[PDB]
Amino acid sequence: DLKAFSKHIYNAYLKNFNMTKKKARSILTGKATAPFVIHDIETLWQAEKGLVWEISVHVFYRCQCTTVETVRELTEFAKSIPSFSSLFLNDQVTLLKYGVHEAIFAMLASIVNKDGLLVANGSGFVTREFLRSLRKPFSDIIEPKFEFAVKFNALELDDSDLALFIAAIILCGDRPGLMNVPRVEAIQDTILRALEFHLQANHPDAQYLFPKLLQKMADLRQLVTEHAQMMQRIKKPLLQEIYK
Ligand SMILES: O=C(O)COc1ccc(Sc2cc(C#CCN3CCOCC3)nc(C#Cc3ccc(C(F)(F)F)cc3)c2)c2c1CCC2
Repeated sequence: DLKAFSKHIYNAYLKNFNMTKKKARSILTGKATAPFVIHDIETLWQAEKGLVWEISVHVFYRCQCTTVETVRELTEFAKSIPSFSSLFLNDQVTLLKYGVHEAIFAMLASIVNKDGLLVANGSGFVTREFLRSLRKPFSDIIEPKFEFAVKFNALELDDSDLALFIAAIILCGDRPGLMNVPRVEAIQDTILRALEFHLQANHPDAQYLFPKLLQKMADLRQLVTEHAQMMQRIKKPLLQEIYK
């Protein structure tokens, strides 16, 4: 039942995202190739030009590129939950369009540690203090994501926890302009029932983790709100996914 539902969604995750958290930690701690460090202008330039052969404006462009693949991954992850696919086009568009941002940040925690973040599907590691050395308000906008992720990562979540968690962020009954509110509220309810089951089996002694995770969702929301607001003060394939 609920053990098997957790597992079904764990599969669509593994099948739809290339950088699992396991893969991430594997590289950061170096199992068996070591990421190219970017700590300054020289190394950033090498990572763009070649290792052998404005600056605020380039780090930020690179943050936006990542997103293109991430959204594609989410849309598929999403569409691979059968309940999601049984929803009407208008509902599916609304759910991805409001969810993706929270999810994109929830997942970012996977590739982030105290010292920096993995880049170029795993082959580069840009350092936190290089990122802090950028002019405002560009560094104003990257820091609150590092702060969220370090907090987030302290919760010891693993891919199978994350899979449900992302399912919960997308399938969310509060999104503005949903047509079938009660249907979305029912599915989440299930995704939530099972998240809770999962956590209390897979984190037997972390006893306030679920209500902690719920706070993280509220927290993520606020983090997007502010991200939208900060971006304002700065620049001043298939049918459905071409829409989100
Ligand atoms: O355009 C905007 O919205 C503003 O810029 C952003 C746009 C998007 C983001 S999120 C993000 C996500 C991800 C990711 C990922 C991978 N995952 C998806 C699959 O599962 C595992 C995790 N990476 C980044 C980034 C970055 C980055 C930062 C710096 C550089 C540099 F090294 F300078 F070139 C290169 C890349 C940002 C962020 C920012 C600033 C803060 C974080």
